[PDB]
Order: sequence, then C-alpha cells, then structure tokens
Amino acid sequence: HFSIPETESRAYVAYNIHVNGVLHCRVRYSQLLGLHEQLRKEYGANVLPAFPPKKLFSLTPAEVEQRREQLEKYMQAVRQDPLLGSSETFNSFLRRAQQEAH
Ligand code: NA
Repeated sequence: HFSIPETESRAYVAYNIHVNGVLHCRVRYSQLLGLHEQLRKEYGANVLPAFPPKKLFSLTPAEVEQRREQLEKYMQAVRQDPLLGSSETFNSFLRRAQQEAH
C-alpha cells in the first residue's frame, strides 16, 4: 500500500511516497517529524511507532538510504493502526501533501 522507492535532492533530501506503486507525494524528514509530533501530542508517545532519529551532520548515502527504510516502515505502521490510520491529522496530512506534489 505505502512504499518509499526513490529519493531526491537540493538544500535537502526528499522522499517519494508511492501509494500502490504510483507516485503520491514528496516530503522531507522535518515534515514527517512535524507530523509525528502532532501525533504524539493528541495521542501520546505510547501507541505511536518508533520514529527515526535526528542527525547532527549531513547524510551518507548509506544513512539516507537507511532513513528511507525506517520512514517507509513508519508510515506503513501508522496507516495500519486502527486508531492512527483513521486520524484526522494523519489523513489531512496525506491529502495536503498529495495536493502539494504539483
Ligand atoms: Na529535512
């Protein structure tokens, strides 16, 4: 359902969310972090899946790539959650970001 195949550049890294194998929306780590925090507020740190850590230096390809897997797993985990998957803040976030992909 949710997947993260490719990435991008320029200065920052972006993540191409594919819904059912087609492009869906493009987002950066800070945006997902923002999202995760809107969720932790309102639902509590319990219940929420684990979110990939901040970094203090720019990202090695291996890192970018690893952070890709972990954001991938995270989005799926939230979408699968009865409580989270149907949340307003999650779904509105999806809508806005999709509408954002030019
Ligand atoms: Na960022």
